[PDB]
Amino acid sequence: MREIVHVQGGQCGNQIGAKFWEVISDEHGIDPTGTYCGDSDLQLERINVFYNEATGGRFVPRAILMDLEPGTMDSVRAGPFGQLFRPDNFVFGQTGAGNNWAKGHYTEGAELIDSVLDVVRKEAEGCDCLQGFQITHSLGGGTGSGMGTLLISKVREEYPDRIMETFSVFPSPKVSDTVVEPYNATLSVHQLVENADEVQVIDNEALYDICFRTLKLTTPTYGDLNHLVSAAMSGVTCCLRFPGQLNSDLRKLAVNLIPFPRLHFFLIGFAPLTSRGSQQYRALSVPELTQQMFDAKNMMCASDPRHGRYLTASAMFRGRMSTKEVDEQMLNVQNKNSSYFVEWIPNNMKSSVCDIPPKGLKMSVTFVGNSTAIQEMFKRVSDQFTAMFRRKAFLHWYTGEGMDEMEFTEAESNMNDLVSEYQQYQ
Amino acid sequence: MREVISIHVGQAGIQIGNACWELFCLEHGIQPDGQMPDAFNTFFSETGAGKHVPRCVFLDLEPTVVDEVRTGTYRHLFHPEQLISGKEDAANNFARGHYTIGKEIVDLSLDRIRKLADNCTGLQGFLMFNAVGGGTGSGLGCLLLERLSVDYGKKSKLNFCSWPSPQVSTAVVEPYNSVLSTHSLLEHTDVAVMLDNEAIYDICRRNLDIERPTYTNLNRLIAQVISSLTASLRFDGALNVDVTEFQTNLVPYPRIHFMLSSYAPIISAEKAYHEQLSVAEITNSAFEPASMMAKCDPRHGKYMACCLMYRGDVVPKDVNAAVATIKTKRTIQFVDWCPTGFKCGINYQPPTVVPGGDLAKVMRAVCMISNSTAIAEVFSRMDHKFDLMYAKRAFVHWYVGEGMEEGEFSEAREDLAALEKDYEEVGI
Amino acid sequence: MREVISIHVGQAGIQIGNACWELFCLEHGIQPDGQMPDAFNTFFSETGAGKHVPRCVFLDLEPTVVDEVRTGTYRHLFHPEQLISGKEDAANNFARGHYTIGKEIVDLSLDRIRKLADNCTGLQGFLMFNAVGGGTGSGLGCLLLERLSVDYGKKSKLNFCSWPSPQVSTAVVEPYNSVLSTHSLLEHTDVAVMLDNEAIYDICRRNLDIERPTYTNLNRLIAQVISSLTASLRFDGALNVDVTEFQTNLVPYPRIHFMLSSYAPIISAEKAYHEQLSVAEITNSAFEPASMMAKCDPRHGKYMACCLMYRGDVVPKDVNAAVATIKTKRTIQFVDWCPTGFKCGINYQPPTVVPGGDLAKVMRAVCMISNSTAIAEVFSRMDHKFDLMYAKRAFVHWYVGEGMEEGEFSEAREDLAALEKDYEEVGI
Amino acid sequence: PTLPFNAQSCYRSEYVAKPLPP
Amino acid sequence: PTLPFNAQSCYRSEYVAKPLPP
Amino acid sequence: SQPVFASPLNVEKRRLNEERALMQAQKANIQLPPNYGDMDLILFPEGSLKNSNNTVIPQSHLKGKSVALYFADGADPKCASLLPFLLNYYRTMNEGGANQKIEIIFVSLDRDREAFESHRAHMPWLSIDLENPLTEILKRHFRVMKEYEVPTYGYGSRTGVPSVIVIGSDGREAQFLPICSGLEEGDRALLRWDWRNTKFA
Amino acid sequence: SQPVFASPLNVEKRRLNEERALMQAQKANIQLPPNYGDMDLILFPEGSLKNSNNTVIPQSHLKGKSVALYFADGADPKCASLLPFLLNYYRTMNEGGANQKIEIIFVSLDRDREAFESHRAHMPWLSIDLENPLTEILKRHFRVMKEYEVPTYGYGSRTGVPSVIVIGSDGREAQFLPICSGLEEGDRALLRWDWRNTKFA
Repeated sequence: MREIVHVQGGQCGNQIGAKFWEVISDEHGIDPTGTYCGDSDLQLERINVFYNEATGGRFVPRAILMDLEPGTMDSVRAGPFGQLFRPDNFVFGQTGAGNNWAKGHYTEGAELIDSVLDVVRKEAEGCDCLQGFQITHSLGGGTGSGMGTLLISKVREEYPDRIMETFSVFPSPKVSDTVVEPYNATLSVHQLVENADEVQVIDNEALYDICFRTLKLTTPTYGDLNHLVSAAMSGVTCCLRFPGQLNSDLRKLAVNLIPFPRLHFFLIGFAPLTSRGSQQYRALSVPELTQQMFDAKNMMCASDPRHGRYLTASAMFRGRMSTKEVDEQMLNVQNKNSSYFVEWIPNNMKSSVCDIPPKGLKMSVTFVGNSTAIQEMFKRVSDQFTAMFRRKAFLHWYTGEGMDEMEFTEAESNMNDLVSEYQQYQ
Repeated sequence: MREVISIHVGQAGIQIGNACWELFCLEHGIQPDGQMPDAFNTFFSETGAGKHVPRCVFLDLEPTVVDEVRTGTYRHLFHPEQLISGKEDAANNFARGHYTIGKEIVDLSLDRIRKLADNCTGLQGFLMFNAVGGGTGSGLGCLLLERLSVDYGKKSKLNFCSWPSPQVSTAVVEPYNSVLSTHSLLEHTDVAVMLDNEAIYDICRRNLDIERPTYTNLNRLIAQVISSLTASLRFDGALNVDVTEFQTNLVPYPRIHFMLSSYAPIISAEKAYHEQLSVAEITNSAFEPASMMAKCDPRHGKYMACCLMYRGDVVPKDVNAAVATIKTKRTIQFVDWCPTGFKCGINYQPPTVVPGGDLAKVMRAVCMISNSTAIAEVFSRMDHKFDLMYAKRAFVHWYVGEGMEEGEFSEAREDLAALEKDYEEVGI
Repeated sequence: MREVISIHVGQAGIQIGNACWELFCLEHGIQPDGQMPDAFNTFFSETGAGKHVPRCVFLDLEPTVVDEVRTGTYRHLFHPEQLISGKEDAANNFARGHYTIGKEIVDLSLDRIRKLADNCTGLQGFLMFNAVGGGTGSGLGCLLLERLSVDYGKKSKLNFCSWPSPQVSTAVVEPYNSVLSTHSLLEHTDVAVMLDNEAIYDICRRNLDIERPTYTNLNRLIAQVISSLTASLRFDGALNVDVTEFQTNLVPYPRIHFMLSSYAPIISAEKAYHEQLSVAEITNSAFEPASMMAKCDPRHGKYMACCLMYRGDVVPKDVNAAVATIKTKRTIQFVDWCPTGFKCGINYQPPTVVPGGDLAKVMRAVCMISNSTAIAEVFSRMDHKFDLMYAKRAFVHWYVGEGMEEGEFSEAREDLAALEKDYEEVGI
Repeated sequence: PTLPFNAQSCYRSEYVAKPLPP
Repeated sequence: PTLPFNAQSCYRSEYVAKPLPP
Repeated sequence: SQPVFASPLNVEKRRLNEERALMQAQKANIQLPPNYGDMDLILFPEGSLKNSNNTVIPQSHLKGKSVALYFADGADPKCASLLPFLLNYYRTMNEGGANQKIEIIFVSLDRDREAFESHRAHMPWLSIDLENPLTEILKRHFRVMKEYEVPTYGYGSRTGVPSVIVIGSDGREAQFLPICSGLEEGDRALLRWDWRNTKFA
Repeated sequence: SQPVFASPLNVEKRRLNEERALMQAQKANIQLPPNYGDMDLILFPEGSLKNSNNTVIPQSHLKGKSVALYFADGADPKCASLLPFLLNYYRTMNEGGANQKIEIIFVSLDRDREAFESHRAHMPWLSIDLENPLTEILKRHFRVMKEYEVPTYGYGSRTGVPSVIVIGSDGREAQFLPICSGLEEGDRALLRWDWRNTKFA
């Protein structure tokens, strides 16, 4: 039927893809061994989308783990549910790009990406007719942002008409790991604007904000953060894997979201999110749940949507629910929040109703919005990049290994125009 | 002998047809397998030992909607190749369902249609179900009707359209989908009936006191409407009418074939206890503008022609009085050059009920199919919505680069503009 | 009494014939041993008190396919001398099966067939079964038919040849084996029914929904073609036509005697549930171009003769109506000079289901043997694949260095080119 | 740890075998 | 070290004595 | 085979009725197994029901009335909230009338006899004793349970506690009043009761 | 003599029929040894079959209904992955019908009593007890094994776990459904169920 091949690039990608196969396997009912348990037809009817059968009854994911370092990919293997992946899919690297984009792209990645393209072509080409790919990576790192996006360049060329959904984590606004963030981010984006079919933006700062301010978790680690990205990233593909009264695939999402080919950068949100104390006191219904959906407090990007205007946005509802309230509530936002919505697109919003909720919640909403408040980070990391680039700081960890002077100014010009394009329809 | 072929295209087509065929099987009293323990022959084909197979095809490019038919309760009701599916969805794109993923399905679809329709010559017509706003409901809706027009030129093609609402849409490309649909719908269909979702939303709120209608409750109501439309063909009646005489008595000009619907009474067990349901009473609620099932208020239009379907214990004398009341009354407006504004219709068998459903048992119901000049608003509205979008070319790249040429939008624009001069000039 | 002899030379013939001999055994009620607990006399010779033996001679140079019959469960059906084995394979070499390892086994088989023919007069003909692509089936077939033509000149014989497909071919030297065989399968055979494996592969996908069919599922469904073909001389019929009246009807001119085949319906246990299989519908599926068993699309050729074999509960006044609709249809195109385009036949008792098989119980069936100019492209195709490899003498030395002379090849290709020109000539 | 699945599709919840009108 | 043989011939698994028609 | 196949009442009905068809045939033109329509079921045994005075009433007493099962739990807040409106509806339909229209059977989901007795003491309608098997058979029949300790046979829970279901003579599901279900009409689902068209026969 | 000559069920059948033959001859021009067609056998003894209630049902009940043995193992990946199809198929075939048409008798390859109970609790259809000899009799009769861990008399494995076998009255194999076999159309092989001709008689 329709299939997705998963690729995880980098430390952030591997550890954000490892929880993804934990949230998806529990959802379908697969033991860490790989055995089905729980006698419901519903569960396994659409399992082609992420598993290949092994004619002894076991399911293996269509995951390709790519890295230049032996270390963190073994941590995926040795954990619980780490034995689910096929070991051939694991393409190691030996020497490792040390948080260098030019090493990750030009030099170090090159000898190995031909091997990744062998394993990724074997999975993709194999099945009946392919539907797309999904890639999880970091735009701060070296292998996550270097060879994560070289994959994107090459796989698009091989399969032009098939979709390619990337989940990238951006450089944090305030405080920064990995002092060469803007070098990694600006070089990554300038050919991610022209090679990724849909890009979804996550910030760790908004994730700490939510894990502290709304969930009121005492100590958020990457374990709790990645659970939140995993719940939202399972949400976009509710429709593929479960029946629905009003179904909506990834390409139906894409048509309804992007008005212009330039801009495919999205802001993800999840609801409901209550603490363990406050779980039993909060009413769970459609009108409450669309309200939490359109909060700046709840958005996984730490950029204020109220500064700008939602172009077109989408809400993927999950659960037992009436389409009348899924209709009339979305009328109610455009009539109440008259200011936060662009005015030359009547009925900006998109709805979908997916009939199988995440386990143990009656109802859940994921939100994917395309907004001109994303220009706040595009201008912010442009300023961080243009501050360093003028005085040539850390340049020669990219100039040494064959990335010359011109592609940095090309990246700046091909990103500063992105800010101004968004301002044109402000 | 005489039959009719049902076609369901798209998601909305398949689900509406699910409620239609569930209602049809109960009404002729056949089990989900297909065996009862020539009246029903107009929809079912005899096949061996008292066994009956429906005359329908389910066309969608989404497998996740047609496969529950192949694995549900109704597995063996339908013949397996009646249910046809693709691999990949149209993805809310008219250009997908017309050009790219179009030719794969429609060659298989014609063969099933031709094999079903070449059994007993003199069949009444086709019934086509679709959502206008959808991708494949709009895309394949064009291409299927083109093939049927060139092949059976002789043929009556009813089209039931789930038209998008004014204010609730749940997509962004539907100003594109609806304007491009109605170009194809104009030259290729024979009678088109418009159904709005928020019409059935607010009829369900006031008449049924459901504040949570899902798509099931909407689809049961559409099925009750179309069960009463074809009631005359299936059972005996005092004055019955088939689908051929709709053309002569509803469509005064080639292009004006857009119809409204209203069913009365739509009442529950709380209400049927306290209404009497006289012929005068239910025909009043039928002509009520809010009980119209299209969200297009007929007060600012002129009823060009009007068709009534009485269904139940209805005597001819009560019909004549009820209609004469309506003509005399001056709140509604009949056009000056149509003095015989009506076509009455009586059928004997009462509207059947789905057990554990939302309606109650009712002695007599009316289904009214109207042609009015009020339709000027429902097309001008989407004329405007398309103009904001196409002002500087939003979501155009989804179509242009994906197999259709820039100019089909402008060509379909003029056809929608020509329709506005047509509705405007008629009501003078 | 009246009787027909079957020969299976080569593996392909044997496996097909191996599937023949449960079907003939089940129809007459004989057992693996050969005793029941005047109709079956045409295939079974009386052997004292109630034992019967088939009139089939098995001939293969390989022991490994025929000794497995002697040790098999049907050990006692055949006469022990009736299964003849050699020592060494022909190994895909027409020269081997015809010139060297030919003579060591042919006159043993001719002595066997002579002791089988001379029991009764009123011999009908021969049912030889062979492979075109093979070495045995091409070579040893030619060597067999040379002897039979010399002594029994004016007795009919008909062959079943498993002609190579364009794509699916399972061997490399089969275009060599084809032109060489078809040179001598012109002047030694009266009816040459061409079967193709990828055609039956298409039918197994769309009718049975078998994605993975083996040789034995093909051979079961080939044996149904044989059983329906011959049942008129064996079973009581309403209007029956035998082997001696085929050659007059179907073969217009001396050399044009290659006929296609098709069968209808081909329906599993899922589907006979849902269709009635009336005479009008089963004869339409017979003429459907994807149901032909050659992969030779009859759109690009004009028909000249068809032989419909109705078998089951079939009345003659339904056949006449069903045939008439086919005549009127303009895309199945008949040649100008043949008004008697159809020769039909009806038999009473339906085809038998092999229990636990793939095919289901059907109250009626149609076997269709068609003669058409469509097969010009089949011969033009093999003429093309021959000309690439012969252009610079690939694999020539296998045939040359073994008994034939380089000049045999070019003489055979003038023969196949002459066959091609004959079909173009008769088409106009 | 996994728990059992507590959700039913629209289609089965609406279209249950209801006892037939004659 | 001899593991057993658990594969079936085409002939033997299929051309079994079929039930007889009347 | 209503409303489900794999339920204890259906297996027990098929057993009795199909063996009665065998008895008939063995004594004897009879089709086997019998039609589900032809199957006849005795729902409530002689001592399964009792009114407010703990006096047993037979199954035959319920005829010409609209009976509904009420699956309830003691400590459930939603049961505690639903119960007063059900009581209001009970008086307002049974009291102002010349005819007894509706009747409610009470089926427990409590954990012990003491909890069952304390909860049932609030109720004026009929009830089934907890230790009786029939509560277990009825729960698995109507697919009403609180948590997934009950093996569902590849189906789901139709609903949870509380649930009011108007029932028929043969054990069929007449209509399902949506308290906390797909329609979610809490405390107003009571108005959907068609006591004319749902008679226990 | 169907499917195999050398099976425990067949050899016991042959022994009983020739006891009957010799004794009838001795009591009073009669065919020795008896024909296979004239041999008779009751297949399931008086108390080998139990339903979901663990209530024993006699052999005579299964007539008119297409019955299928289900050879299965709890721990097996493929049995776990096949069970939902079969459940769904059971539902959708014998719910919506004039009559009950299909029935499944479950025979088990689990490791022990407790494993068998845990796997039999998911079964709504019938099951043979694990410690019954009749289980092993049917194993050897229909020639199934996971790998060669029982002596076959010159044959091979007909198939392995999982398997379904539509059967007839005399212990004959009606049809094989190809799940783990040559045809390999598992979970779609269930569609190939011919329930007209394979009536239990």
